Amino acid sequence: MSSTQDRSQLDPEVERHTGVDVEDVPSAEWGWSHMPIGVMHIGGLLSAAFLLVMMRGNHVGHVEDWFLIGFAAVIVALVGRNWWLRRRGWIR
Amino acid sequence: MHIEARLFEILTAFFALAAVVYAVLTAMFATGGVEWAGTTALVLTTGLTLITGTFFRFVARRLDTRPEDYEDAEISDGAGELGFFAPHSWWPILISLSFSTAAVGAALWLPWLIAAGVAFVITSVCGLVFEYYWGPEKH
Amino acid sequence: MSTALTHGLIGGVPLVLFAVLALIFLTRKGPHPDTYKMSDPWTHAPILWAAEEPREHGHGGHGHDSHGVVIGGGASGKW
Amino acid sequence: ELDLPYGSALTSSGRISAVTEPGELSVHYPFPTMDLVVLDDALKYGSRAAKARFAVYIGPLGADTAATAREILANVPTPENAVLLAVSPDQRAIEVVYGADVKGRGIESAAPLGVSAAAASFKEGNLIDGLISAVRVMSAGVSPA
Amino acid sequence: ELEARRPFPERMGPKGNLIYKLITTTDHKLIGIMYCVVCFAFFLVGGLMALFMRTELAMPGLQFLSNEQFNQLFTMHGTVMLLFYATPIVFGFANLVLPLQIGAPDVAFPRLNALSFWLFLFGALIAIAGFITPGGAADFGWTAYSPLTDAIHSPGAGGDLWIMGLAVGGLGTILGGVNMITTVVCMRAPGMTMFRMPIFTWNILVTSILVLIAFPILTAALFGLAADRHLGAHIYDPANGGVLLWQHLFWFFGHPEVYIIALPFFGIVSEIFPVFSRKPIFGYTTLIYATLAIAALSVAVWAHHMYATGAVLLPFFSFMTFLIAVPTGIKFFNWIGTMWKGQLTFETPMLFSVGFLITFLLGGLSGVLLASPPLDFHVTDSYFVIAHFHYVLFGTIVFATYAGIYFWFPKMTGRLLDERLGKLHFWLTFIGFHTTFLVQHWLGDEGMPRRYADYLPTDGFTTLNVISTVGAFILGVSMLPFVWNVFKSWRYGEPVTVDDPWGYGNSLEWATSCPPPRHNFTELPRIRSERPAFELHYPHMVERMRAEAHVG
Amino acid sequence: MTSAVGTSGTAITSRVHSLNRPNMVSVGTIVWLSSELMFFAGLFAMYFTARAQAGGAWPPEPTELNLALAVPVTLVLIASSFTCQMGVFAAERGDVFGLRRWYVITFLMGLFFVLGQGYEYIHLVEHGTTIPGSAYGSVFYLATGFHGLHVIGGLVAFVLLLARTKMSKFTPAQATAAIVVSYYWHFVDIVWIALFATIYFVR
Amino acid sequence: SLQRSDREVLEHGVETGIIKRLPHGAYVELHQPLGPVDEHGHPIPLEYAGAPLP
Ligand code: HEA
Ligand code: HEA
Ligand SMILES: CCCCCCCC/C=C\CCCCCCCC(=O)OC[C@H](COP(=O)(O)OCCN)OC(=O)CCCCCCCCCCCCCCC
Ligand SMILES: CCCCCCCC/C=C\CCCCCCCC(=O)OC[C@H](COP(=O)(O)OCCN)OC(=O)CCCCCCCCCCCCCCC
Repeated sequence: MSSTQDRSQLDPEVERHTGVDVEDVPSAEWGWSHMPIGVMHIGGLLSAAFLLVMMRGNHVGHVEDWFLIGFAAVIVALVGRNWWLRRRGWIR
Repeated sequence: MHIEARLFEILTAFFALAAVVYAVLTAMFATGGVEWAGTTALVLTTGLTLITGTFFRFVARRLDTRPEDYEDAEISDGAGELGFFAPHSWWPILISLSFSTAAVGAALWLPWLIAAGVAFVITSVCGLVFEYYWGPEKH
Repeated sequence: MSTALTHGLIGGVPLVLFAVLALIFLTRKGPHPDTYKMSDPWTHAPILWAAEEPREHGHGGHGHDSHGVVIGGGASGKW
Repeated sequence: ELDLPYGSALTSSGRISAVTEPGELSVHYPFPTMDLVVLDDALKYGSRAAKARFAVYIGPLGADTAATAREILANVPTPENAVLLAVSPDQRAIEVVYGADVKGRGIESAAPLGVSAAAASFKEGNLIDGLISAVRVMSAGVSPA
Repeated sequence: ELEARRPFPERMGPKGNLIYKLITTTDHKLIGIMYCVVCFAFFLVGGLMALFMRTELAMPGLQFLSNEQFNQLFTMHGTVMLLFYATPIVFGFANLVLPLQIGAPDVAFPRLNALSFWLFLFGALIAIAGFITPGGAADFGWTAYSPLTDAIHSPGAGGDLWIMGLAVGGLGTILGGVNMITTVVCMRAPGMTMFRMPIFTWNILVTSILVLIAFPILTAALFGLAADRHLGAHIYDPANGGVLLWQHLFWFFGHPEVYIIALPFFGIVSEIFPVFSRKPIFGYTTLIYATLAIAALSVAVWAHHMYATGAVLLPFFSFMTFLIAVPTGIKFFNWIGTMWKGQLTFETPMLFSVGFLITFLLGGLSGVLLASPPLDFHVTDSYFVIAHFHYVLFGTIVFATYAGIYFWFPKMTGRLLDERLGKLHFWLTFIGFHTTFLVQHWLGDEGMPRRYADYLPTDGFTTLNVISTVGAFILGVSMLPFVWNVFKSWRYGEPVTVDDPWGYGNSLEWATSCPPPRHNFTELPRIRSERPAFELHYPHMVERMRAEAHVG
Repeated sequence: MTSAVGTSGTAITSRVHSLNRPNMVSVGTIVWLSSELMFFAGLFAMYFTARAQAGGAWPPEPTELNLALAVPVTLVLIASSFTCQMGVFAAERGDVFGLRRWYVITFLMGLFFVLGQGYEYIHLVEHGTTIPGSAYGSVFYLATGFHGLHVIGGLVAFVLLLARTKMSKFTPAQATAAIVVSYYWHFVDIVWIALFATIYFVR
Repeated sequence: SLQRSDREVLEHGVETGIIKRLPHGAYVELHQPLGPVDEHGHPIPLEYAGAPLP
């Protein structure tokens, strides 16, 4: 009971018509709520590329290169799964 | 609440019997007399069940038959305002993290980390305990 | 004893058995009904599917009432 | 009044507690789960832009298909802003029904488009793909309120 | 006359609907699901360690594992699979179904049970963190005997991390046991008298009593060991009774620990059998009495693991071991009677239940052979014991846990697991398990004890070790079908829109919507027997339920 | 918002109507105390097995137990137990103030017990006996110091519950919290009675 | 997820102790609405206004 409902009038400014929708992000119109999927996929691929090229260096062991290969592989697998699902329409 | 108490009474009886027989058969017929490890463990698990069963028996004597203890009890008999059941709370995970910090400080002998973990544990237990009592901020 | 032989055994016998059992089981008709052929008559009971897409304002059924179907158009087709 | 033929009992409140034998399923819909999921996507987020509850009725709608389509639309939770596509493959008959809320939003023009897409798909020999195509076409036709 | 339902339910759910709940969730069902998922992840980790050990053991030489690496492997594998997969997943199943089975809205102390889950998870993480240390995890076996565990022997930080991680996990388990005893004692349906609640809740209550009896001893022993390591506290100095002190304390813990690992899944199987047999659990009162006797005797026969120490009252513990073997036989015959003369349908849950019966029977034969000190002397601390306890465990917490998952997955998901995948998974698991662990009886009978990284080519047990490796990799592949089934059936998979996806259910968790409502119930039936849901769904049967009951 | 959806006078009430049904907080704390009894059982087993293995003089020559500082601390712990019980007696009523007074004096006496135990530890270590020093020293220090950690946890519970009583209206839920804290303190003093009898009297 | 927590608080209201309904065994959280209550028990859902919710 000890509270009063708030009325917030904030200036809005893209119009949010395209991108994310309030059903997915309930505060879509209250601030930045959408990162394009393309930038996320490109960043994941670049992270995998960095991990792979990081095998290039002044280290004699190979456990390190194996961990780098595994992490790059899992990153690329996640990116591929997301991209394939979105291409097919989030199926399987 | 007779059955609950009676269960622990039966467990107490068995554990007392086991402790007594182990002590008697280990004080004699053993290479070093009473083991003092199994015997004490049996005695104090008898005490465990004794504490629980004594509390349950006191409660059962003090308590009139609940529907939960009553056969032929209709569901509507148990209807009513059940007590408070702590809703969503993030203090348990913080308590766990603080205890993990203290635990690593114990394992890795880092007295500073042990002290920090103890402080975190106290703070998080305070948060958990006071979560549903912290009055509104008065400004 | 014959490192190559037993390594191949431990690597293959699991895989071979897995493939055999997958053929045995995964190649069996499932409990899901077979797809309804267009030629065959519609035997299933009437189906109505809805989106649950738009917000319903209140959740509680009470106070929703039955104002009207208020039909706003129509269309038809014969395949 | 009668519960399911076996193993379903009316509980204290309105809700019915039903059961099935261990082997069989419950939904029993005669379509692959993948195509049911695709149609669900078409109805759920393939329609959010429409902001009009989209419904599909595969059952048989006999007699005057229009009136029974109206009656079926009455079964939709929000028939006023709702677009229902009811197809009877026994009668080879499609119908589409809307309410007073979806008026002037492009629903009328998308009516023949959705019906034509469904009919083309059905004659090509696939009910579900026709349903999904009609839902997509009508949803894209209806601008949000 | 027809309802507007969706073509297919939500698969994944709207974005960001789970993370904050997992962090903050107080509901017992979601916490039980997290228990199941995390415990299965730890099972995968421990099984990977097992496959490493087995690949090394297929060869007389040290192909890729150093002696201490292999020792850390079996140590952390045993500890992960006992204290970090099984003792948590018993409480995972508890949180999952026990509040439902007694007609309760939630657990007694929901914040306490969430704390128990998190304490467990982070204790497991810190215990596993021994591997990342340069020295590695704990070298000393799961048992962690005294003089080998002091600072002088095994001075590594992995040992200390193991000690404290087991301590934290034990605190979590103690909190869970307190919570479950309080829930069963206090929270219970208006008609659910103590003697008509399901066998699973009886088993969980007795298991929690055993948890409180045992785990505090583990905490005391581990804290004493930590004091010995970090302070030179002479607690377990062999010149004191230190070695036998630790033996007695740790086994007084662990033996009740194996029985808390077993009893909950005995309860799961006791729930499985009646529903797929279409008849009541045979000798319900007999099952509860057998569970009570099992716990009572387990608390006091701890020292049959110390037959070869030459320092225990062997006749006393052998007699108690036989006395506790008898109640397990009573329970086994109750299960068989429950299966007896019913319209048996072998879906994946009861396939796993029957597999439990088959494997656990041989495990118990091995146990009764081991109970005799004269026999244990030869077969002690050997691969015969490995085969014994792997049969009993893998039967009681892998086959039984798989049965429980395949049983309550619909009641916790609203979706049915694929049955054909269940068939494939069960048969792969059965074949692989029997191939990997059957030969180990002969392997350990002929001289080859446990905890050997390698063995001489001139020695025997080489073909049998590679047979065991074929079996272990059969199990490894067998795990893939189940993981795929769960992953593709949580979000996809045959929706179940009604209670009792496994018809002819009972035990009152099938009186509520198949995805149980928050607070588990919108309606409670007339609780009048041990099978409220069976009576509700089949009212006509109620009279029969009372007519033939006494005939036996 | 008109009056309330749940007609409860406090955001938190007793987890059960204790008049007719068991109070889950009390049951849970009793169960947990019974488990901590087994923890102290492990400690006692350590001490006793060490006792069996001494050459007839269980307190080594360097160690000599000081009853002068040992009897007063056990007496003060018994007094703190009694004052905690009167604090409970106040708690069952609406008198949050009496509960606070009794629990404050109980906290002061428990703190005095802790300081006395620390002083006795300082005297003991200064006169030889020490955890790395000897088996008796180590078992004695382990047992008594784990009990001291339990006492310090009880002091933490006392202060936390007094703060909780400050921050909200005294309700049957806070009365239950006070009762369970009293149960814990009674368990602590009982295990101390046992530890003092075994360490100092029985020896 | 925090946004969804706020939205569900607005839709349903704060949470409290549990009650077993009289006729049947229904368990309900006994929420507490923050705004006007509909003719029946459930309240009109409040619209998020960018401020913290209780
Ligand atoms: C779930 C786990 C679990 C379960 C249920 C059991 C159950 C039993 N265990 Fe188990 N045991 C372990 C886990 C388990 N154990 C582990 C993990 C070890 C590790 C040791 C180590 O590494 O240190 C171990 C070790 C272990 C040993 C030590 C061997 C050695 O190290 O030398 C012994 C006996 O010596 C034993 C005996 C028993 C007995 C008699 C039972 C019985 O309770 C159950 C089986 C017996 C039955 C009798 C059931 C069948 C009954 C019938 C068919 C009825 C009719 C038959 C007759 C009347 C004979 N166990
Ligand atoms: C629950 C308990 C449990 C379970 C299930 C198992 C399962 C298995 N155990 Fe067991 N084991 C013990 C408990 C258990 N064990 C104990 C307590 C000891 C004694 C410890 C000691 O003495 O210290 C022991 C000891 C032990 C030894 C003795 C080692 C030695 O002393 O030298 C061996 C040897 O092969 C072994 C093998 C196996 C195998 C092959 C399995 C198989 O059933 C395992 C199946 C494995 C899988 C299904 C993994 C496949 C999964 C993947 C490939 C995916 C991996 C992915 C990720 C990790 C992300 N175990
Ligand atoms: C599932 C896989 C399971 C695989 C399990 C296999 C583990 C076996 C590893 C070690 C066993 C003990 C041996 C210890 C000795 C090391 C072996 C060796 O001797 O090989 C030569 C170099 C040193 O040679 P050098 O003197 O420095 O000079 C050389 C001159 N040019 O080490 C190496 O190659 C290191 C190779 C070791 C294998 C890789 C292990 C890391 C794999 C990580 C996977 C994680 C994936 C992450 C996913 C996100
Ligand atoms: C787990 C803890 C770690 C492992 C378990 C330890 C349990 C111990 C419990 C209580 C004992 C405390 C009493 C302390 C006072 C006893 C007096 C004594 O022991 O003698 C002085 C010696 C020097 O002896 P000296 O070199 O020979 O020099 C002779 C000078 N002439 O100090 C010492 O080592 C004693 C210091 C011990 C400090 C322990 C701190 C405990 C707090 C831990 C917090 C919780 C962690 C959570 C983990 C999950």
